[PDB]
Amino acid sequence: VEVLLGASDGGLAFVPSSLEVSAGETIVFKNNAGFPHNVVFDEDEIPAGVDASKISMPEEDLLNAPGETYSVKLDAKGTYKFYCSPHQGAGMVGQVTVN
Amino acid sequence: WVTFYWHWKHITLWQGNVSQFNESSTYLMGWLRDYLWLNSSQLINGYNPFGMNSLSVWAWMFLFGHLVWATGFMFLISWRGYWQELIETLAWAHERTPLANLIRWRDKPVALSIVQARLVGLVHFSVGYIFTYAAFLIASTSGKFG
Amino acid sequence: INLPSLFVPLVGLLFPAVAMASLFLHVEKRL
Amino acid sequence: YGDKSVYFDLEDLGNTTGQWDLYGSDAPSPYNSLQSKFFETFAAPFTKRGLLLKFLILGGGSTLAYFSATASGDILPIKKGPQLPPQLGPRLG
Amino acid sequence: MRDLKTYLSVAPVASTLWFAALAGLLIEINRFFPDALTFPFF
Amino acid sequence: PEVKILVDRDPIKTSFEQWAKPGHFSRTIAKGPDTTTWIWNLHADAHDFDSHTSDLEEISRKVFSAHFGQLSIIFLWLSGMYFHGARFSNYEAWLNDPTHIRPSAQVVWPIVGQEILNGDVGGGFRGIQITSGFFQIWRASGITSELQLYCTAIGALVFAALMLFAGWFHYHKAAPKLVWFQDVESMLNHHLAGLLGLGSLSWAGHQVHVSLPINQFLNAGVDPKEIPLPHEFILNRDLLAQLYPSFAEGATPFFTLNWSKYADFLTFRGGLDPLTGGLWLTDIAHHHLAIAILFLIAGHMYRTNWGIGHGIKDILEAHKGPFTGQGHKGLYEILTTSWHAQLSINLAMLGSLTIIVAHHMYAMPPYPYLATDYGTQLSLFTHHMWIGGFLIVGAAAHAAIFMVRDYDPTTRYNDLLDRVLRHRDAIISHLNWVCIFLGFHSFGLYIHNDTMSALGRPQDMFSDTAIQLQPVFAQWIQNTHALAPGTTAPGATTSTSLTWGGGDLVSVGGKVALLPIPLGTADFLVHHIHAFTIHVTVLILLKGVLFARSSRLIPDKANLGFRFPCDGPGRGGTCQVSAWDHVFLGLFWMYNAISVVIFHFSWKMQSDVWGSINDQGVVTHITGGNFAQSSITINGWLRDFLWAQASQVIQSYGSSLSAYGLFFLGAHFVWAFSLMFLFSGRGYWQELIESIVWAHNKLKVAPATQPRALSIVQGRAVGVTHYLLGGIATTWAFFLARIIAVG
Amino acid sequence: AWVQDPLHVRPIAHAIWDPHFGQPAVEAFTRGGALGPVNIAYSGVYQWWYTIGLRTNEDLYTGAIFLLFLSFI
Amino acid sequence: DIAGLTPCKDSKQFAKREKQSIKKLESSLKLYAPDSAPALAINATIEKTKRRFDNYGKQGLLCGADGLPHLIVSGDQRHWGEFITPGILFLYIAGWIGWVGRSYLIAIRDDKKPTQKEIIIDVPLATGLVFRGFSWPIAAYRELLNGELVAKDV
Ligand code: CLA
Ligand code: CLA
Ligand code: CLA
Ligand code: CLA
Ligand code: CLA
Ligand SMILES: CC1=C(C/C=C(\C)CCC[C@H](C)CCC[C@H](C)CCCC(C)C)C(=O)c2ccccc2C1=O
Ligand code: SF4
Ligand SMILES: [Cu+2]
Repeated sequence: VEVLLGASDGGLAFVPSSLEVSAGETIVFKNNAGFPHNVVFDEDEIPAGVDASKISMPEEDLLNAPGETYSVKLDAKGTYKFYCSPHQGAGMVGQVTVN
Repeated sequence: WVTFYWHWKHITLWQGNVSQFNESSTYLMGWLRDYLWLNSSQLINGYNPFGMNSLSVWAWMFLFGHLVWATGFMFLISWRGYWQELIETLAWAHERTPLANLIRWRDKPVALSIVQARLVGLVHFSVGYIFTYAAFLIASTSGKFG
Repeated sequence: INLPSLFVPLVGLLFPAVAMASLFLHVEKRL
Repeated sequence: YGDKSVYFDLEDLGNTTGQWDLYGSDAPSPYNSLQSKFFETFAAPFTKRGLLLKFLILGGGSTLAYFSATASGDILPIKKGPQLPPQLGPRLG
Repeated sequence: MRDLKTYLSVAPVASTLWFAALAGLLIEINRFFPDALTFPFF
Repeated sequence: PEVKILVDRDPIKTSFEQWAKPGHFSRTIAKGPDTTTWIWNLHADAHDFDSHTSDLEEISRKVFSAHFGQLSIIFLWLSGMYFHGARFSNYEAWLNDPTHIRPSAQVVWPIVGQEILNGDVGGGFRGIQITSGFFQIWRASGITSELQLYCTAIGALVFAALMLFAGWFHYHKAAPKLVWFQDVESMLNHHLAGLLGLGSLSWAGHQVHVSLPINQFLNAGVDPKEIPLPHEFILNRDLLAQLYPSFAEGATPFFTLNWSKYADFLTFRGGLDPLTGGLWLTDIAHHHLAIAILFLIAGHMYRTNWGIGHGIKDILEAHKGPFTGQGHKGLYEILTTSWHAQLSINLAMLGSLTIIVAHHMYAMPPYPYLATDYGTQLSLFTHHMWIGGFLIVGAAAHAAIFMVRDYDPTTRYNDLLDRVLRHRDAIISHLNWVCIFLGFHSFGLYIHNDTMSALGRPQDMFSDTAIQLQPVFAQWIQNTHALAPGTTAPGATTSTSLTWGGGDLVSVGGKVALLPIPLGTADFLVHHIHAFTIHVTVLILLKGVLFARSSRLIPDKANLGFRFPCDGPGRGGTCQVSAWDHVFLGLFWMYNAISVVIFHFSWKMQSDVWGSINDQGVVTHITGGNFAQSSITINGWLRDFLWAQASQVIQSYGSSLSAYGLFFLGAHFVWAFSLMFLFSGRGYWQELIESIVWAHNKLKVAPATQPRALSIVQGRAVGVTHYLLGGIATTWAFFLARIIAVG
Repeated sequence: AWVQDPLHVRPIAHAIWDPHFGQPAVEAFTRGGALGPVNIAYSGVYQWWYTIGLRTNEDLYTGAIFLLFLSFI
Repeated sequence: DIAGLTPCKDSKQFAKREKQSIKKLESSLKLYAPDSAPALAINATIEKTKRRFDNYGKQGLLCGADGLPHLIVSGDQRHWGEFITPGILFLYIAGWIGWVGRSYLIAIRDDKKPTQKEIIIDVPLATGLVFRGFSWPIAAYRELLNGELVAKDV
């Protein structure tokens, strides 16, 4: 399921912020506007297992260029809350659930 | 400084995120990144190669205030003598050219006075200051409306 | 008939033109 | 002035101060009388300072007012008006 | 020797030696008691 | 008439008497300090030899000895480099896997938690990554172990000591006489042949024997420690014969003029090495051989002692035409009696040369694994650009100094200089017009694009998709360059550089080394901006030089000197009328121009050149080619360049790049601090210091040396120094953090 | 319109009539339920006038006329 | 506690920050060899961090909602170690410096050329003078009482 990092108006938000996806699918975080954008998975309030580095980006990496995607396969029952380390203070916090 | 403090505190309170200000206010990099750089995305995106929105007028003013202020640095750094000599050579050139020496100035051109130059530089500095900050504040608060 | 259409040029082009001409004449000549 | 190396004399101050015209023609009119007799007759009413100034100012003003108050839609998008529904603000609107 | 002493006490040289000594002293104090934010002895 | 060695014995006896007396050179300074201003003066005129005395011989001796001292300093700096590379570096680990390990040759002791700066650079090493590009130089030279680096460091230390001793000995024991310094024919002959030509021949000889066989072994995949030592390749010649068969005959092709047989290692290929991403070493060796021949020939031009040769006076005085009277007659006497004239000419030439060096060095990378080391490329380009700009501004400074001080038509009269001084008004007026015209059309187009974009009229913009301003001439020239090999230059296989065209992208280790650079409307606009800035700074400097002696405002400006605050508030105000103030303004404009140039280089490289190659050959550029469409407006430069790329530096806190963020903020601070000096005057500060001094007098703690406020000229100098430091340092931190995090 | 729902409508300062505007600019600047490009007031006059008692456009017109008379006086 | 803060020893965000810092430091350690110089340095840094956090908890600092220590300077006797006794120490040292410098200035003020002894420090005299700053608190007090600290006639 594709979600764009940052709004067209330069807003620092995900497009849609809340993703309700089915298992067997992988999210692609494509860059839109306001990049460099980073997607980091919480590590907390996260189901059972799932190690953080598997779905996180290094807390010191950033996607560049207008059209760059980050690929995460997920596939684990529960909900995952993700956020953007640089713009987490501007409300760039999202959430993906797999039911 | 007063208005930076007020605006950052209130923009973080209006988001229910007073913590963020509490963490990032203690050091100056927090002010530079979490306030100026962070709250300045929609404003600078007011218009871009993919179109414009209602904030473009501010994005333009934001740049306008940056220009005025910068040209203020001119009158504040460069002083009179250089400009006086430049104007002297300009007067020579105008008086020595065909078809335009038929037109004659009536008040002898001169460089701005020292006090006048200081005043003009200060006026540019202040106008640019005010315009750029007003653009930033209105665009960032109105961009989120919260 | 659109009142703004008549006035915006009137105050932005005609008025500054006439005012600048008149003030240049006043400031720039011996009395 | 100009006797040998002298470049100054009170008798002729104009020459001394270089008050010449580098390119003045001092030649008769290159136009034949007939053309001038037309131009000076049809362009006569525009050679008064106050009259020309007042006429130019008011005529240009009226021309601008007429051309701006009666502009067609393909001219100025400002007065053609919006053609799309309006969007809502983040919470206002 | 005497002139060497004289030049060795001139403002710049004396200041640099004094500040090098002060920097070394502070560096060693921090090394022995690093991360000190309060005075706990009394 | 003859060229010979002339010296004087024991002119100054080494001692410590003058060390104890601050400012022996100036009598009033020698007397002692009355006020704090004295102190500043003592430094402001430390190296102004021509003002402490008037004898040319003493000035020349001091200049020669100071040259020796500076050469010693440079040698010490190089020895430090080599030692740090030898001991505190991961050079061998990087040598084993270049693309894998990030070069580093500096570690920090763990004292106050600063050990965070010892980042993970790879190769089992923790340190500070270096962008000086020394590792590439050492690899290109054939250095494989740290023993060689240690030996080079020790040798450089010894040569620094030798330079220092030479300076002492030549100033205090054997000081050359004036006729020795004034012998320019032999000096030119030796420098052209003895220094440049012979040095290039020596370096070519090294490359043939050490660089070529060692780099061939390294590129063949042999582990660095298993390679034969560089000296073995000289003892046993079959070692070289294996790599290049033509070494078998040995020199006989060179003496029978069968030079074609040397085509094995002396080639004219061009382009880049697909394995290392640098120039073919067999091309560089041939380069240096040809350069050696050319310079050894050119250094045989001027007559010294055996009749054959050229008299520089004859060449100069033989040139003159109807438009310049007797031009070039008298210039020889001007250039052999004034040091400032020579200094200005040489400074201008060296600045231009450094700029050209930057351009050519990022055009075709000459060192292996340098093209894909993006941080090194960016840092080298920016560094050389700044050095060249500063040297060019110094050229104007010293031309004005000469004009004020050493220019004298009564004894040393020159015709061309007289004519220039006689139509300076026309020169400056036309230059002013050109500056205005360029400023309106270069920057005005940017403002037009910005306004159109803000008004929602992209069809009216000056862009590649609306109104195109295509640089047809540059496109044609680079197209002619692309077609050059095989057509107009048959002996070359690949074009001079891969920026010309022809496709043939070159990549190394999954990273793009180089590929054709396209020129469009944005390139046209930025190039015209460059022209505008260069012309304005030239206007400032040239106006400072030409009007240094007199003008229609102050007809006796020379009598005031090269450096002085003003001539009072008369005539409406005569602030900053001196030539020094013109240099002071030229510094600001040079900063502006160079900042724009480096910004253009960085953004263009990131957008259209640097990037990552993939399996299918799809190049993903660091910035996805947004320069062509975003650089045509000021808002794009503020958003897609500054805002977007500042994220790397501002986030650096908590990591090994935190020092870059600290320097970013500190440079901002120092720059803003400079405005304190640039905007105020010394009268207010003196009045405030009066109250401070009174407060001190109230407690019997007032200094005996009265504390005066800084002089006007010193205020200007401090302001410009702080401005330049802050701006250049913030750009330095920004570039380094951005390219190290993203590169 | 603002007095009907003060919290969910942006107050308008004055209309824009700029012949330099492009079509997308005209589209983007028409807000607040107006028929053309307008400016959203931030001086806070709407809230102030609402609190003191002004409700209709007639009251504003009367105030404007009274103040013109006052300036003339 | 004071100002709504809680002691760092029993605070939770303080412990969370401590754990996160150690986790970040350890993340780098696992990359290198177990007993190499970089590994030893990283281990030393981790031990230093643990000791620092334990000491901060030990001294009884106050931690806010951010989980960082906060300094109370109102004068509460439970926190004199945060600003008041360091403040007294600074005042002592700074008065030492100022008194020594003033003594030097007064001593050299009687020569025909006092400026000579100001750009070239007369170290012999300075070494004798520097030790007066041990007792400057008394010298300055009696200097004020005796009425010659402040230059009269001014
Ligand atoms: C100082 C108060 C003020 C201000 C800041 C403005 C500002 C504006 N008016 Mg406006 N106007 C005002 C008072 C004011 N008006 C008054 C009292 C009236 C009569 C009720 C009008 C009637 C009016 C009309 C009919 C129109 C505007 C329009 C406009 C806008 C476009 C420019 C223009 O047409 O010029 C102003 C045009 C006038 C006819 C103004 C004449 C009235 C006053 C008395 C003139 C003052 C001149 C005086 C010598 C200088 C005042 C002192 C100082 C401010 C210099 C602009 C934003 C146009 C618009 O709608 O924008 C799209 C438009 O068509 N105004
Ligand atoms: C090694 C012993 C020695 C001694 C005892 C002297 C003694 C003397 N020299 Mg001499 N000299 C020496 C070595 C020595 N020199 C060497 C090795 C050189 C070659 C560079 C020179 C070249 C030289 C010149 C050209 C001149 C003298 C002069 C003099 C006399 C004037 C005062 C003086 O020295 O300047 C002051 C003493 C200093 C220590 C000044 C500092 C200079 C060094 C090089 C600065 C180091 C640069 C540093 C790295 C910059 C970076 C800054 C950074 C650290 C922040 C004095 C009697 C002058 C003279 O005789 O006047 C007529 C004169 O013009 N010397
Ligand atoms: C083969 C002949 C030769 C060579 C190689 C040089 C080389 C050099 N000269 Mg020189 N010169 C020469 C002949 C030569 N000169 C003659 C014949 C004259 C008289 C007309 C001069 C007069 C002269 C002056 C006035 C000056 C120089 C300077 C310089 C240096 C310029 C800066 C530089 O590029 O550093 C390059 C650095 C290196 C190449 C490192 C190695 C340096 C080696 C050891 C130099 C040894 C060459 C020397 C001539 C040997 C003779 C001395 C012998 C008794 C031991 C450079 C090292 C300038 C200077 O002082 O230097 C700062 C300078 O001011 N020269
Ligand atoms: C080989 C190059 C070269 C040489 C040999 C000279 C030589 C000379 N210059 Mg010159 N100059 C040069 C290049 C050169 N210049 C360049 C490139 C510029 C453009 C910037 C200038 C601009 C210039 C001016 C405007 C003037 C001179 C002057 C002079 C003369 C006296 C300089 C002096 O001692 O004052 C004292 C020197 C100092 C006080 C040192 C300044 C220290 C700098 C500002 C600090 C650098 C900061 C550092 C890089 C980074 C921060 C470190 C810090 C934080 C620790 C002297 C003969 C002066 C003169 O009167 O000519 C006769 C003078 O007015 N020069
Ligand atoms: C943003 C700051 C700023 C700006 C805009 C300028 C602009 C300019 N400087 Mg400058 N300068 C500055 C900062 C600035 N400076 C500072 C801080 C210093 C201190 C070191 C200097 C020191 C300095 C010196 C020493 C000199 C200049 C010179 C110049 C002029 C060069 C001529 C030119 O470019 O032609 C055209 C002008 C421009 C491109 C500027 C923008 C013009 C816009 C695009 C046109 C808009 C027109 C618009 C339709 C107007 C309608 C509005 C209406 C309501 C009136 C130019 C006007 C040189 C000069 O005077 O030339 C001979 C000169 O010698 N400057
Ligand atoms: C540029 C400059 C000049 C030269 C400035 C000149 C010659 C002014 C030329 C400006 C022309 C007249 C156009 C300006 C356009 C203005 C926007 C018009 C304002 C007029 C009224 C609306 C007030 C100085 O004389 C000077 C003197 C002392 C210190 C610094 C400086 C200085 O920086
Ligand atoms: S302000 Fe300063 S520089 Fe200008 S005339 Fe007065 S004293 Fe001279
Ligand atoms: Cu983001």
